[PDB]
Amino acid sequence: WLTLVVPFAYLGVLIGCLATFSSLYRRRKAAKAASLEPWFPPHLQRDIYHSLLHLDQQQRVPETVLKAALLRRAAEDIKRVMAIREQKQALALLLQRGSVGDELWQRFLRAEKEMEDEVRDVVAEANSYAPNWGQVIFQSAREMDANATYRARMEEYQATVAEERAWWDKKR
Amino acid sequence: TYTHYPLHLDPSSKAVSLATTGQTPAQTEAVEAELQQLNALHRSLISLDPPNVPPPPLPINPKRSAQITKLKETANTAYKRGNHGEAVRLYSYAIEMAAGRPGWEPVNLAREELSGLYANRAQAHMAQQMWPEGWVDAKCSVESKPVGNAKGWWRGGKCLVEMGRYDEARAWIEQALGIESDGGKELAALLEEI
Amino acid sequence: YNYDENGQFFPFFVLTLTGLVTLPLTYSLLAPRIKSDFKPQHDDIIQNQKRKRLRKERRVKRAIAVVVGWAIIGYMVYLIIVTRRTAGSYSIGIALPKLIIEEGSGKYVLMLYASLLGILLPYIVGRWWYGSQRYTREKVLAASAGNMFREYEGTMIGGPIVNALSTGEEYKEMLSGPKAEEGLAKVEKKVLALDEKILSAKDREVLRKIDNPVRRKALALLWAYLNRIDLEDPVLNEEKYEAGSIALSLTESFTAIALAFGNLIPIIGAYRISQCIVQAISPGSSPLLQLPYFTPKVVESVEGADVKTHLSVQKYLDMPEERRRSLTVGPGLLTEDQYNSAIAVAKQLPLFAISKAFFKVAGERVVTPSSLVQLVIKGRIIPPGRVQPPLAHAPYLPRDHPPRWHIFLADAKQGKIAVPPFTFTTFDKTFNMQTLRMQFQAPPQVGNFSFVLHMISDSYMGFDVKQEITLQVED
Amino acid sequence: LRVDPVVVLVLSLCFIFSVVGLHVIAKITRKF
Amino acid sequence: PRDFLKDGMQFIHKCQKPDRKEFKKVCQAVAIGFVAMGAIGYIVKLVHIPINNILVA
Amino acid sequence: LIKPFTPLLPEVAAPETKVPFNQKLMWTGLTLLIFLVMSQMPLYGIVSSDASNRGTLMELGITPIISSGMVFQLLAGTHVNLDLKTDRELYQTAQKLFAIILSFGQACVHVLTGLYGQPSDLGAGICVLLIVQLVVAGLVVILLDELLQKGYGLGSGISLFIATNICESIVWKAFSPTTINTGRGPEFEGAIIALFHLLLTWPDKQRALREAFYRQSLPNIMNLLATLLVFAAVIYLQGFRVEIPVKSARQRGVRGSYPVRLFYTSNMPIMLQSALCSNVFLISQMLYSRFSDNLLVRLLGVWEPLHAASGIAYYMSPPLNFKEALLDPVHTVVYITFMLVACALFSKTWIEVSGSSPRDVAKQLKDQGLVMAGHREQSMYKELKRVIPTAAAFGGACIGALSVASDLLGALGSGTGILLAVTIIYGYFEMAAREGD
Amino acid sequence: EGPQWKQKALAAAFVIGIFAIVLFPLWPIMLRQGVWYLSVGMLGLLGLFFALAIVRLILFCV
Repeated sequence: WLTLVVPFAYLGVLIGCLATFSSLYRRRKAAKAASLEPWFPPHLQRDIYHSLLHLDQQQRVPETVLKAALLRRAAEDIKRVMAIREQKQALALLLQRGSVGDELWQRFLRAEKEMEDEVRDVVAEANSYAPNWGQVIFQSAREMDANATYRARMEEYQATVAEERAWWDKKR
Repeated sequence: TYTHYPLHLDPSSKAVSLATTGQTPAQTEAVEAELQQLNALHRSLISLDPPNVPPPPLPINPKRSAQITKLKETANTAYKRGNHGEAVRLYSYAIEMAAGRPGWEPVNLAREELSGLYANRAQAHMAQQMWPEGWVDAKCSVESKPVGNAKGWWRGGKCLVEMGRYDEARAWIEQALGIESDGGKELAALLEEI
Repeated sequence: YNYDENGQFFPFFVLTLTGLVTLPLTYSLLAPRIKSDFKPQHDDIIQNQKRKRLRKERRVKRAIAVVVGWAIIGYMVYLIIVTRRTAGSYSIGIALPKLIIEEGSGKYVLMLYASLLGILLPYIVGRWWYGSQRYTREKVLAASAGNMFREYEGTMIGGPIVNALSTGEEYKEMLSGPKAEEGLAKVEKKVLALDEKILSAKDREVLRKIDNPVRRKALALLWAYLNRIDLEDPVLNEEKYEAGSIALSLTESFTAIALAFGNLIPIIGAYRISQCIVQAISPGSSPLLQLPYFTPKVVESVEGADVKTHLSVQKYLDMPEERRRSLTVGPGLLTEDQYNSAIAVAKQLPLFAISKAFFKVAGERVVTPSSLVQLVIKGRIIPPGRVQPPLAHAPYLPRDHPPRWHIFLADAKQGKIAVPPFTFTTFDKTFNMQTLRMQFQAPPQVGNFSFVLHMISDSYMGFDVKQEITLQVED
Repeated sequence: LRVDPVVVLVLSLCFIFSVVGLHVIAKITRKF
Repeated sequence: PRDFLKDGMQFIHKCQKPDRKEFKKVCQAVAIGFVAMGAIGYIVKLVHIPINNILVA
Repeated sequence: LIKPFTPLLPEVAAPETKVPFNQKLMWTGLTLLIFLVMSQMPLYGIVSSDASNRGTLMELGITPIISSGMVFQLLAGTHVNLDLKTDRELYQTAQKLFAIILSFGQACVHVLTGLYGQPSDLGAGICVLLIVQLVVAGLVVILLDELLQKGYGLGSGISLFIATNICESIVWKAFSPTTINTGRGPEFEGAIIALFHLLLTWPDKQRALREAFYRQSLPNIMNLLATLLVFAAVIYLQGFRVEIPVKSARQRGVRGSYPVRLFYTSNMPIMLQSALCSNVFLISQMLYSRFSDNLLVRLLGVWEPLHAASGIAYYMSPPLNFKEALLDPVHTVVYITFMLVACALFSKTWIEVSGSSPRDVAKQLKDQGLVMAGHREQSMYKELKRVIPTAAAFGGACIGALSVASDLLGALGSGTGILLAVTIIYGYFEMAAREGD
Repeated sequence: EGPQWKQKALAAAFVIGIFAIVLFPLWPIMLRQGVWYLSVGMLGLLGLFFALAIVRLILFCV
């Protein structure tokens, strides 16, 4: 009964070619999508926090240092999410004009997803650290960030008084 | 998925320190400054209270604000007395004390306080004929709070029109009018005499 | 079927088809300028770059096709002239030779067709697709625009714009190989040393921090071009004047991007940096170097010793006959004829001067909210002291730029922009009274508010009219 | 179920190639 | 009847007619599209005739 | 009721972003080439030890898709009333399911009843190859139709296929390279090829040209020039429009214009008339082929070569050429009258079901806010109802007259194909001008 | 759940019915003559309706 298995073999090899090509193309597209470089430079405070936890697990560091590290990490994360929320509208408005390719949009979506996952992980860790310490960390972080950037701006504007005094003494 | 950074805790001080080599001077100084600021925050939190948790920003401890207002009132009385040296000295002291406000607390209160103190010190410097210092103090004050700070814009424009650079004064008073009333009338009168 | 090969009909067929396909293919092979008497240094290099900018052969693409077509035509007409001497029922045949149906060349032609369909079509399709997806609307690599998008900041003007602009992608193709190591040391030393502290405040840190030699070489060359540094070698000057045009195109793209953001300081800085690039003066220096013979030595003496302001062209030309005793004595300054030519070319610069900028709606007098209201702005063009405008002066770049005008309007309360700009490059011909129009839909409200419009002009520096207009809505 | 357009195009091309390969292999086996 | 012809002529005389430039442009575009499609199909058929004959044997 | 079948039927994902114009044109130009390659490939199994859409993997071709579309449009007209997305999804799933079922059944009946290799002679393990090839072709066609419809293409698949088939038939009739040896030396079927051959290889040049122009046996030059002239005339005529002024009432000041072309409900009446005459011809032929021994059937239609004559279908049959027309004057008179009346009434009837009635357009303009810019309080409905029906009933008669004149003059191919190709390419150009470049 | 099974069975019956009626040209010759007679009767009814419509139109015209 070969006259019937020959067309059956034809169907088998056809569906097998379909399946293997689908798998190969899916794998290649996933690898090319994963080949996209990260959006923003590598986070630093997370590395410090993880290395501090590793040092604590090795031995005896007071947990107050860990709380300070988590506060700084939350401040960094809130600055990052403020930046991405500022950039989202401009990117969406610019994508229609065609001045930006789709790779940037894909990188932006992946970065937004990663940032959401990271902010969820850090707020869960914060909740695990202290009793009902979940949503106040972000208020503390935004206030710290605002006060820090304001103090930096004030110091920068203040530091340039010597040149002005010298110029005035010269013109006088 | 974390980049490992070998640290070393300092006993009896609880101040972390980067161990011997990020194998890169830029990364080295970056993480050095980062650990410095982290130790600073740790000192602040350990000086806060035995509970290391930072309090929420809803309530405001009024003792520091009361001290600032008291120092400002005494400095203002000393300035109105006639002296200006100790006046601006106490002004700068109150400015530093208000800048000593920690970061986790709200920023609007400290911003308004620094605006008022910088405007007062700029007025005092103008009384002292210190035109560049008064102008930069007025610029800092108006940078703190740009809305409703008509006195700051007026003092800045006056310092400018006094020390020259008439176009700078023109642009300054133009932005002032764009932001904007006795203050608006005074700004218009100052612009007319330019 | 029976492919006929005795009566020789396929010669006639291929002859008429090749003639029809090669007859039209043969045709494939078959405003003013301003008056100046100045020639900058290294004129040969910039003129060579200008001539190299535009080039198009458009002959090799069709020359081989037309010659093989005419060769086929000749061979077929020869075959016809040779074979014509020898040259109750229903059948159909094809006018094609018998060699194709023969079993000898059968497998060969089948494999040829298979290889063609399987190789030549998908490869060329993918190549065309990637080539089409490479470029963007603003004539720049999408990777370059994407990289420059991230470097955007909330408020940056002047200095940091050059740094955020130097991260282009054309420099990768332009400085491939040892071109970076050939120049980097010398150009970096020259830029870092000879430039004053006023023209470089803290960007030295950003210049030193970057490690990629391509980007650092590109940025050093850009800062050397924007200052007219004339670094000493006969090889780097061409790369410098090319990086100039590259930076101009990138500046157009960055202006588009910043306008896509929506802000006032980034846009007002991008326009200024475009002016500085197309005029070749450092951003922030005295806008008096637009004249041909002026050097930093004479501008450090005409506007006084030192001042935080800069004498624009208007205030300079509006002075009495005292500037002659100020800069024409020439101990190290200009001469008589040079100064005369400088004034002669300064007396022909565009300078818009608005006189009436009022709103108006089409159909009625009082403008109603949420309606299409068009603003009319009419002002005459006076030099200090559809018709095409004269080309820009632009003596320090290969390409010639038609002076455009970006007109827009924003507000100061919220500090953002209101209506996107409406550019144009022509007027409707001191001179007569021109006119310019623009339309936009007013916001639906009842309260009347005020706006400020900007007559910001690219291709020149020092011509910026800022007038405020108050909108009205009554209903 | 959702698929990509390039997958469909490659599938159609492979289908054409399969048909022509069937034809040519039948012609080859016929000659033997 | 006859009123229909009068109404049609009135509608035609009231209708506006295309000028020479836009007519030339649209004619060129349509002719380009039509000729491109026809040439593609024709070359496909003429190429596949001998291949079809050799495959079918 | 087709809820469980939704996850089974595969599809292509929608375009994530707004596809540009160049990539869309590339998709269209590749899909058309794939379709042509599919339509010009021989089938397997036709050789059994003893090609124009006969063994070209397109025996079912486009017929199942268009048939399902027509029957579902008729069902929707007979009544999916609510316009939510769920109704559209159910409609598309039903469309695809009915399409695949009809294609499979058509392939099975075609391979079984005959017209190809017989089951007894061929075998029991060979016909399944034909069935699989046909159903794979049908599935690929129904999937590329959706690929072009989802948004990656600029138009519809079926319309593009019809246009390219018509243009291909025209170009082939123009430059045919096949010869026909009917005696007195072979001749080329191609028009220009024959005009060159007879001119060159014959001594009597004058008689050669005279018989090359008026050949009347194979496609000649004069009818080609007539087709070109009809094409130019219909292109020039398509651009008619009555720009009626209109100014908005919500956003005061903005002006505009509402176009109402002379070819209102374009190429709809000619398509309806073609379908009607094709159906009545099929019915008359099938009835005469069996029940010829009758009186009213003989009065309906008599067929003789293949061509109907002496019957109702004879009057319905279009005239062959100018002589075939002038021989029977009353036949041409009644044919002209029937064609004009049918086109006019088909336009006036379709204008209602299409939704472009004066009442509907007036309601749409009232809802959108557009108001007539009349002299003093003009009512939009009055002028709209005074203009629109006349325009429709005149455009119908005009397109019918153009089609009948093209058929009588003897243009290359039937006038319906010319009109369809022209209007499809015109719509393509219109949307391309609407979009950038 | 039972309503879903009933709807699925109804859909299966509908699809098998349409798959059977599309294969009607392969009739087993048992019910072909009856279907032809029914089609002829339907055509006669349609012709009678069209004739009645034409007569009504001619009467309303007069």
